[PDB]
Amino acid sequence: LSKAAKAAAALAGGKKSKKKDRAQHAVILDQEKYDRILKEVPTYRYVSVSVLVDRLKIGGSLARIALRHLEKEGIIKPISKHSKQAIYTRATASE
Amino acid sequence: RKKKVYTTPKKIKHKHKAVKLAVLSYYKVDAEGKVTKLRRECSNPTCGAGVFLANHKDRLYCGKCHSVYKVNA
RNA sequence: AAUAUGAAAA
RNA sequence: AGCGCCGUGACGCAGUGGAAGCGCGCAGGGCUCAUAACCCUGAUGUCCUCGGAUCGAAACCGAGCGGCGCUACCA
RNA sequence: GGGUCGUUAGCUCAGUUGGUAGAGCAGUUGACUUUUAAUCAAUUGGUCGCAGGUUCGAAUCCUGCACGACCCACCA
RNA sequence: ACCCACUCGGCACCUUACGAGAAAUCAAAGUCUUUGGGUUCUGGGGGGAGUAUGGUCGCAAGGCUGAAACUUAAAGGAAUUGACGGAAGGGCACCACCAGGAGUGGAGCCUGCGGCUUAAUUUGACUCAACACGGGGAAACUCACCAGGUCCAGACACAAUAAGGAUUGACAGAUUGAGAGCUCUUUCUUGAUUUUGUGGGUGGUGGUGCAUGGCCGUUCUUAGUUGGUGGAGUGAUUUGUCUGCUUAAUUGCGAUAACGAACGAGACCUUAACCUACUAAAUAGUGGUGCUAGCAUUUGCUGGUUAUCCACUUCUUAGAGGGACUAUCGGUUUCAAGCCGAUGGAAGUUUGAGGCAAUAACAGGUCUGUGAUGCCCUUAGACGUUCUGGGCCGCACGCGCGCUACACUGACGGAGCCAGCGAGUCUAACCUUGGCCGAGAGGUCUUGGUAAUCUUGUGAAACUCCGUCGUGCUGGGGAUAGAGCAUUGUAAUUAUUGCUCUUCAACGAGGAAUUCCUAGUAAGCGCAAGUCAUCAGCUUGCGUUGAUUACGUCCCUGCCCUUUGUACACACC
Repeated sequence: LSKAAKAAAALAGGKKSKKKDRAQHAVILDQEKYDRILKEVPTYRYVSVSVLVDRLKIGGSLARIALRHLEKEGIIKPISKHSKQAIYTRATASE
Repeated sequence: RKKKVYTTPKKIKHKHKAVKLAVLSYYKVDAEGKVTKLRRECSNPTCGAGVFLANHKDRLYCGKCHSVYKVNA
């Protein structure tokens, strides 16, 4: 019945120990990346940290810094800021 | 419970009920005079010469002031 | 739709 | 007496010189009041033994062992 | 009649080449349950059917016997 | 051909029981212990067995006639109440599902159970209805286990010993883990209390929870349960307790061979929602005025100050009370109970959640809570009590509660930073403020509080805001080990716990399966209490933030009632 033999309980010992591509974004700018950003952010009707990371291969942190400098140089216009996401446009006079 | 068995051989033998000193007239031997003292008697207030001091290693002990009472005189 | 069995006395 | 065959997981049986598979069985876990069945998983093979050849054989060739089959006709 | 093979626990079966008996069933005990059955755990029982050679020493090697199991036993 | 009445003979049928029957039932199954109209056949417990055998018919299969040995205490018939059904009807439940949410099962760790191990790894419990359970978060105690050592708290009666002494305690040396004289050596001490024995008690977390009380859980969170007197039945029993409709409800409206009642539900009680009302409040506040601080400079704004006072009870505590009663309207149904929608309202699911909670029962859990105990065992090299050290944690594995996460809805740092339930010392030491010291834990000197007065606005966390990041097993996770620093504690070691640095493994949203849940509910997030000397991943409560999807069904698991069948009644296992 329910009680197994000691030899069968030895199958507890016989159980044994058996059981059930990264992306390479920039993270550092160069002259070529610097040229790329000020030529393309005039495009990208919507600019944010994630969009810059996705479509310019910047390492996120430097994407944030570049956004502040793009703001300082005025090519960008704010819609909202937050300590975890920011929303930006091309400083468009169209809207 | 299990049937009990002792690893030690025997331990029930207690100390005797008394030393069996019989008459216990160890006071002194005297020839019809004042028998006086064989052993001395303790100086402590708790005895007041009610006790003969003992002897175990040529030093004396009081069984009434008891325990660490030690004299070596 | 498939659904078998559940020792002896008390 | 001669000659031929087989032997591989617990069981039955496959399989070629790069190494072990099938079904059953076993084992865990779940479902069940519990077992069966069912559902999700897993393992387990001196490949009869010894030796030799080969870079390495279950396989090749010797030895051995065990178990089989055939031949046994003419007087 | 000869050749071969095997006989080990109450029973059954492995063993193993020369260092010593293993497994199951059976029996006893305990756990289990109200008590049993079943199940589980432990224990018992084995000169290995009798005389050798020595591997110091045989259960297994070898010659006897007592059981048995196979195979073969004129001739025209 | 009809229609009406009658008649004879059939097939039957409906209602009743004078009557019959064990009943189901029956106009024959009646005219039957008040036993007799005529007659044929058949049965004598169940099996053996319509078997064997002998006949006889048959082409055969088989038919007719037809035993016995042996075996057994029931077999069987009709109804009753249940239980049960892969039977039907009705109504229901997130311990059921549907639509989903969150998960578990996947990983690590805490914890419990089993297995294994061992001297012991104490033990009870094993589907819901055992496994973060015994309030069981065990370092000694607890503790019941294991290796060892003490002590007796063996009442009392009697017998023995017996103050030319019953008996007790002994320092020290040995022994022992041990300043346990326990025991040995030794000589002292004590003095009727004792010791020895016969009886007899006493204790036991020893056995029995299947011998019991009590308690609880469960059947069983559904609505069920019972008498009196009547009615049916020979009787178990039945009606009352129900056709329909409704309710969460055996809740009612009704029906009615039942009437009138009782427990249950309800009604009830507590708690949670409204009170510009009564009563108020230096143990809660608010405003005004004084005094004071800052900016304004100011006229206004924000603060500090109870002996500055005055006023008030809006907020806060309460006592008594009001309020809700589906209130009103419109639809809808015996046109009733009721339901649906709308209106108002603090609230219109019994307004929300609980407490209590019936008849009957389990051979559910406990004699390890009990000075509650029966019976058995034991009772002094005790299973009593106590002391030292282990163990309850031991690890090849399986299982159950969970706590962490697997990350950008984040991690981290620096800000904003707001609750509630509740608890706390005094003759014993709690909750602790403030100051100082230390990175930290923590240490230090005082302080208030027996508590709406102090801890405490418990200034909690999650949350928001600003920064580091970067899509990567990465700053995710911090398991795992080392070194060190403190606390509680006689004692931490098999690390109690906290902290510092270092170590940085599994874990990529989890297989078959499965848990919980209908709004302040799930879930996230912590806080208080519990046990507590220290220790929480545990539970009991509390509060913050606060969803999705339902608003139905009987498809799975189940429930209650009625009808039905039964060869079941230790009751579908």
